[PDB]
Amino acid sequence: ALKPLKTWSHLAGNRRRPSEYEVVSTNLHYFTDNPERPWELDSNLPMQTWYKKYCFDSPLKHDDWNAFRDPDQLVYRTYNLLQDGQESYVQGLFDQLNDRGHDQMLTREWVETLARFYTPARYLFHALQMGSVYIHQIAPASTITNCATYETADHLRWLTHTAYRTRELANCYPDVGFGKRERDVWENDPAWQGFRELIEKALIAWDWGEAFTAINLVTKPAVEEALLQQLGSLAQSEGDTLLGLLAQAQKRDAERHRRWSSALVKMALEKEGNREVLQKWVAKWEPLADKAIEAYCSALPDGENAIVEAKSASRYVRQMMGL
Amino acid sequence: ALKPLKTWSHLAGNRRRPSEYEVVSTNLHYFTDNPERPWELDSNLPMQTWYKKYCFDSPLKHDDWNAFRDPDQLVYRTYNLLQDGQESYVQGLFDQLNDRGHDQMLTREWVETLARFYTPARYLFHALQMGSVYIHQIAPASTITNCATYETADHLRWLTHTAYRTRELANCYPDVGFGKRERDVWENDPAWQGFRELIEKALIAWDWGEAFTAINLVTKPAVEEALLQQLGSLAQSEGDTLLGLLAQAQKRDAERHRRWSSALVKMALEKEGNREVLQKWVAKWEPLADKAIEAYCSALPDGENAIVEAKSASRYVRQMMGL
Amino acid sequence: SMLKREDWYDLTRTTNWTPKYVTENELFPEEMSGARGISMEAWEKYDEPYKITYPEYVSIQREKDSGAYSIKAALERDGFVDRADPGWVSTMQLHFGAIALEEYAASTAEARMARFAKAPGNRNMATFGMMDENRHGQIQLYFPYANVKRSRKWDWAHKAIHTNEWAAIAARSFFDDMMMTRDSVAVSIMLTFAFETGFTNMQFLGLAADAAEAGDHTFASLISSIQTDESRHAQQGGPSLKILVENGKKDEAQQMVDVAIWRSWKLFSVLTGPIMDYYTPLESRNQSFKEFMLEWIVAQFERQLLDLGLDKPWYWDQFMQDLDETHHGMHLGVWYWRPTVWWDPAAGVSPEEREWLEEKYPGWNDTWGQCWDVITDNLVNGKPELTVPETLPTICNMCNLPIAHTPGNKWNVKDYQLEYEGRLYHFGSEADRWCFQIDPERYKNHTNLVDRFLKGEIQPADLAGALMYMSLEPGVMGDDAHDYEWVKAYQ
Amino acid sequence: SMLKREDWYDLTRTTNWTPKYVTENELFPEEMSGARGISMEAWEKYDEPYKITYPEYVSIQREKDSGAYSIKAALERDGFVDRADPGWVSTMQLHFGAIALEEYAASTAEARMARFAKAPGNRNMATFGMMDENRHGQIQLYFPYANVKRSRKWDWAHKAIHTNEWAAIAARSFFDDMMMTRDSVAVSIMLTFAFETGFTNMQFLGLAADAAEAGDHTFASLISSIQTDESRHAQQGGPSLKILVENGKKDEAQQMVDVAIWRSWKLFSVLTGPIMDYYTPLESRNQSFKEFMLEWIVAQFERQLLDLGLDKPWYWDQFMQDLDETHHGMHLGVWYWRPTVWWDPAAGVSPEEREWLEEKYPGWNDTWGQCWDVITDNLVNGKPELTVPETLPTICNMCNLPIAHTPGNKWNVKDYQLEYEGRLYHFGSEADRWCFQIDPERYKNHTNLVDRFLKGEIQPADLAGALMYMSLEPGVMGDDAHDYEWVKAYQ
Amino acid sequence: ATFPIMSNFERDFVIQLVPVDTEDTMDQVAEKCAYHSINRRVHPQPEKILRVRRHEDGTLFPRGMIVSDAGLRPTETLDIIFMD
Amino acid sequence: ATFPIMSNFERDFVIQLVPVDTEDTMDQVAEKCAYHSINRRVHPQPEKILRVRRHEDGTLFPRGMIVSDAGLRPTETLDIIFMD
Ligand SMILES: [Fe+3]
Ligand SMILES: [Fe+3]
Ligand SMILES: [Fe+3]
Ligand SMILES: [Fe+3]
Ligand SMILES: [O-]
Ligand SMILES: [O-]
Repeated sequence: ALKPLKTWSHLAGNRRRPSEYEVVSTNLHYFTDNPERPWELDSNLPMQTWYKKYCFDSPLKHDDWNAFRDPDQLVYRTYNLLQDGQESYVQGLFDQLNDRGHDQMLTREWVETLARFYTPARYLFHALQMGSVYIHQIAPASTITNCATYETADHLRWLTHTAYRTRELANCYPDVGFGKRERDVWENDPAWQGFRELIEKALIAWDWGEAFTAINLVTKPAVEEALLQQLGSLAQSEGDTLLGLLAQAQKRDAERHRRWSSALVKMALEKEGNREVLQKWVAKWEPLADKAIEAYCSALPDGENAIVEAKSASRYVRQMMGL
Repeated sequence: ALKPLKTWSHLAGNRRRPSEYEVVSTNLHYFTDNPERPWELDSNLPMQTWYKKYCFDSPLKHDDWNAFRDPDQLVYRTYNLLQDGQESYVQGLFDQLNDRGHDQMLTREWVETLARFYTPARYLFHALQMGSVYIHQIAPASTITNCATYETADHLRWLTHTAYRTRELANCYPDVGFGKRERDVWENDPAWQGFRELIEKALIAWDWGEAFTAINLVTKPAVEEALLQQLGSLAQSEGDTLLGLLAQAQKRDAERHRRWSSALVKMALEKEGNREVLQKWVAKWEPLADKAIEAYCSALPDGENAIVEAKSASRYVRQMMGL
Repeated sequence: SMLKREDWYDLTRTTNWTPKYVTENELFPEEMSGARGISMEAWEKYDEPYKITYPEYVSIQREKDSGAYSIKAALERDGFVDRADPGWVSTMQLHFGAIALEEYAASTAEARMARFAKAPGNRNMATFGMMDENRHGQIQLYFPYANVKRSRKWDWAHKAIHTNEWAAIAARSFFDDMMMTRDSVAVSIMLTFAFETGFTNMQFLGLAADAAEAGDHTFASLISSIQTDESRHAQQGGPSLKILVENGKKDEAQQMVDVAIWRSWKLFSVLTGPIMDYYTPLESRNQSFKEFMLEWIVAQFERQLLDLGLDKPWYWDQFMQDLDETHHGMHLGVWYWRPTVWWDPAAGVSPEEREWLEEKYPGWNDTWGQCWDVITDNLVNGKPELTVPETLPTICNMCNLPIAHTPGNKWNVKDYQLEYEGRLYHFGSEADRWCFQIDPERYKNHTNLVDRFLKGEIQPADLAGALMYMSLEPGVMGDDAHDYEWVKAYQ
Repeated sequence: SMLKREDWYDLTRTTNWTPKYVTENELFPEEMSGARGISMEAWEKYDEPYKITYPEYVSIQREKDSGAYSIKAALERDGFVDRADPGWVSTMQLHFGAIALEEYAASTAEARMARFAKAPGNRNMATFGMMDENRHGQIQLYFPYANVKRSRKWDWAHKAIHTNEWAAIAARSFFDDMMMTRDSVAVSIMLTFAFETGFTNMQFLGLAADAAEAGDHTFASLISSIQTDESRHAQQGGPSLKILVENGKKDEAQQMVDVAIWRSWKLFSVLTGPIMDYYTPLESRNQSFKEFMLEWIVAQFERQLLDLGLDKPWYWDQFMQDLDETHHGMHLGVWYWRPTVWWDPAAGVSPEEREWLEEKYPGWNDTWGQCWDVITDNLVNGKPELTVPETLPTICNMCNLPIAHTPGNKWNVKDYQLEYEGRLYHFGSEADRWCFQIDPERYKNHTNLVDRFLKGEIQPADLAGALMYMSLEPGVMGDDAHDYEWVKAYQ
Repeated sequence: ATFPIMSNFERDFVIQLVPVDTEDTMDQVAEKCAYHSINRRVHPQPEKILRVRRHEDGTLFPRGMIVSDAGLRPTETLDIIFMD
Repeated sequence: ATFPIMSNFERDFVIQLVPVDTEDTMDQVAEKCAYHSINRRVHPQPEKILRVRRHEDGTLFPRGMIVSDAGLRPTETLDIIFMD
């Protein structure tokens, strides 16, 4: 007879008592159990082929992805605690800054800057949502997938803040077209085509490894420095404390995504040849990221400086990741 | 045999199912059970005399104080929910505004304004704490006492915010004496003697009715308009967004105290002769309140305007209370 | 001041745009999206009936876990799991092993809609969906985890789906077909509408009720909570079917629903049916598995299908007669083959239980009782070895479950065989064989346990071999839940 | 970034200032403050060992209620209170009625220190204290509230303290003397140090342990939680005693502690003693009430008193012999006078229980057993009317509790009478009479139930009269917890 | 008239309020006390006689002697002992 | 050699895998099937004889006839009925 264990059998002989995180997040995917036939059906189904090509056949290789650990060790239970805290904060700003008529004291020029540079971000934020939710359903291991899960929720969070604020701005300035014209700005404004080209193309990079890179290593730092960092500093200097603070709040999430992205790369570089794989995808996408920062920040005041600070900062992300 | 009831026997025949609030807050004091001997001991003990003189013998009269209801219907459980929400908000501002060096961008003049007009408030805030905790232990009914309970905690909350911020300001500007010289400012600065005289005297008004009036109807509106309202608007216009927001946050608590204070008065005016009782105490204390607003706000920039706006606002409080 | 949800909600789901740097089909490949020629603009009519925003979510779900987790920490040292009826303990072990990781997998099924659904509203609701299943998967690992020192069997709450044990294969067979290998629009219907709205939302309600009656308030609390999340994402199938019918796709819709419902029924006939009619104590049985299906599942399906414009599946009549048999055989099989499962099957055939069975299912003793008579005699006569198998049962090639039906004085066991491309397949029902025929390409080269056996993939090719094959070893290999205690009433 | 608590804490308690517009004595009247000539600057040395700030508080206490309240809502429909042993149900009814409103009252005792303590640190900690008792008072109303439809007795969780029932008077007698009518510094010592640190902090721990063993996880959860709040405010007495000893007040301190401990002991001897040695089932008794006091209360008092520089009370030896008797008599009284209380007293004198009693208390049957023999015979011989009283017992004028002690073959019942100003007082112990003598002005004109009776304040002056007087009526009037079930073992 | 006294019956565990008459005999007092103790929670003793003694100083009162002559403070505590 | 077939024994509730020999007689096939059903969860019937018929079309095979001559598809399902 088998003796009952003091932990999950796959964690046994771990030397240290497994955390709640290890207990509820590890070795969960089962499709990786049979590379030749990942799902319990015909091996020729189009979805069998999809996972085989884009998951198992990725150039980014490792012998035990399930070994990956989220540096923050997030779990559903702790994600809601942390975020419900953060939301109390942002929702608090919303409620009280509204109370002292913060939106009524913004200047006309700045209101137009928001209609062009702020509100249409709801499209780019949802796009990142779609992008990070794809990494989730194609990643090779459950701990990697989970990071993508919570990051997708943060993405929906940013989208949400933006949706809310757009309604408030439309109520305060019904003549600007708030809520109504963001789609045309997103689709036709030259300041958005840099970013729109980037994500639309990155959204069809089906390889799990390239997806991680295209969205997390290249696109996100670009969007975060452009829309959160640069527009955030401008908002503050322009009298918009709400957006200056809101932007900063969302950057807390972004920093978290960079932490696990960076950890995954750390692990990836143990395997010989991966750095080159990662640098090749970065080199393929980085050019589009520059074109995104340029088009967006060039249209902002002190654009040339914003474009330089952003390019520099986003690259710094990958630099210290050892790339 | 007595048939079991569908609620507390003292709530029976209420026409409507009793709320959690009515169930855990009503008819709790038992010292009111025997006016001739409130405590289960000798009737001549100094504390027997204290309650008889300052509680039962109050000029402010009513036949059933236990009938009083807190308009907000606060209970320990719901007080912690509400406040833990508010704290997440204020603690959020503290954390993040620190992150972008908010204290380093304040001007030298404004820093000195804070050392004189802001930080020493820790003394006035604790003083109000002591003042509201006295109303709690002398009020005639448990529902009135409870309001005083939660209000005392809000008072300790304000004291706390101030203690925290004083440490941060001392770290950022160690040469100002932050944390070290507030006692001397409180005791010797002419801008504080108006308020210091008011509370020291109000702190020894042992009659429960006069205490309610002296602290809740007169002193608090004065302090709130002076330190929260006026200094808060000044802070904002001076570049201090943190204090501008913090002040506003605490005002949410203040508004709550005014709501139950106002409700108690509403109930008091049912009894003939109480309006006159209340107006006589107000008339006794109001003069000291003006002297407080004057000394404090006169020293602030645009002081004359601040003194007028505050006097007007605080009086408006009692005006609509029907006084 | 804050805004009312109704004022800004639409803006959270106003996220569709016209791709320019890539084509719509590249952005939304049909194999993953399943737009079925319905335009982006038409999918935009999608409108979930139960709305919720991010801040509401994190706040609500934060308190749910606070409660569930507190309950557990409070009854932890009480070790109820030790005084619990063996029929119950087996129930949980079975539940956790067959569902824990499948719940987590559902997270990915949600993620499929979240990324490939052309309906914006569908995309966000699916993001909360993937968050809902993340919890269900994690919480249902943390809970049984508390008992790993009590039996190696609890370790199966995590290991089951990673093994080749027949019930595990049966599980993955269902789930993979319904939510892991279907396009987005397909997933909303087969999983969300048919399985969650049609079965689990109410099952978990009954499961929670049973947990309580057994004195297991930790599990009762677990299921209730999880249950309260179901409606939030199980609602996603409704609007999809509306869109498909509203256009020229009523037959395609109908066919997915037909497939999904039957495949669900089968899994339900082996995981729930046996449990409420045999594992639960006689004095805790509110109604039979059949009454449960007629009252909480069947009626609702017809209503859902009526208000939606669809019809009742072609097999509806058969499905209802089946409520008198299927689960009884599925139970006899599991018990008769106990060493092949990771929990201890409760025979549930005591004299009293047998008369209850006769009341709920007139003619039971005439048929099913027959087999149990022979089994009981052998246990009384000291011939237990005749109550455990020497061979493998015939597995249905669709539901990967034993092919069984009415025995005794009304013998009616049938095999719906089919020859496709030189291979002979076996089906436990007309419907099962039909699910294969409408889309043969999807199951063609798959092989059930018996097929693998017959192909030398299991070595040694004996019973001990097939046991190491499905990762079973003494310690987790199932036996009679009450240690044949019920046999004394016949001696 | 946030600061560490250690960096700004001191600033929250740097609140003393020198009054100018009123004198220090007007601001802090001695009768309410009790500075005892110790300067403001000297009281500023006060330093609570367990620190906490407002934000930490609301966050921590928010989750505690979330848990306690969730537990309750989860086991609510399970109606455990109905299957619970009567000895247990009585335990809770007794607990809620004698403590609920006294807990709420403690809120005011805290408020006294919060406003009149010259020690700044003491003032803030007391503000959380008043918040802690607000909860204890409210939560212990909400919980028993769930059972008001089960018996009118539960209504006493709120009504008890508002009545003149002897146990209620006994309660108010203690509490009013310890926390409602004493100066701030006095309250920190008598209540916080002697009663909460010395008795309840560990009592509630044992109470929570017993609740669990009985299967009452709702109450077990209630008490555990409440218990976790105790240390936060029970710590306030420590620093006060340090300051008093550090100056010229070691005797004053000693005397408060002596009074407070004994008065606590007495209340404990009637509310806890009877419960763990008679109301709790034999198979759930970990240790006797005596072993409990020697292990969890007495040892700690000596330690506390040693490290503090104080001595053991003059009555310490007597107090320990008393652990063999006091609660036994206090139990016989409550049971023998059941109609005078709002809960049903469990006799707890079955043959088995009696031998357990003999093991824990050698000589029990020789003495206490004696009385119970006569009582048992009458119940067996159909003479129950001889097991209920016709008169009132002699009440101690200090602890307002019956004057009882060793009976049987070692009869040793004594009355420590005293004549003060033409009146004759009765005391159940040397200590009780001493508490009166050191401060006669404090109890002089108070009257216990028997005194009121003898003065015509109770009309009619018969037993039925005294019942309406203490607000008792059929329905709440106590009787044998098990309906004399235990009598069958003697027939 | 009635006079109150506290009865500390021998072998019982508690003092009880017991009204007597100023005219009662120490013998009659003891009988009124026995009522609330004997057969209630104290066994009878025929071979013995019930005597009365002031609890405070142990003074023994002759079986005769009426309350009125004992010089007792109302509510005074008295021992009721078994002897000859 | 061995040949696989699925046994649908009469009065039993399930089809079972039962290996036979290409040389077995329909009589010998039935015996190998009975092994897994008779006395396990189906009562014996001496007055009766076990026959074999292809499940799909109901074709009845002579008691003789060796598997090899029945023209069965491997894994074919066969009824094992009680008759004369
Ligand atoms: Fe789920
Ligand atoms: Fe679900
Ligand atoms: Fe308490
Ligand atoms: Fe306490
Ligand atoms: O779900
Ligand atoms: O407490």
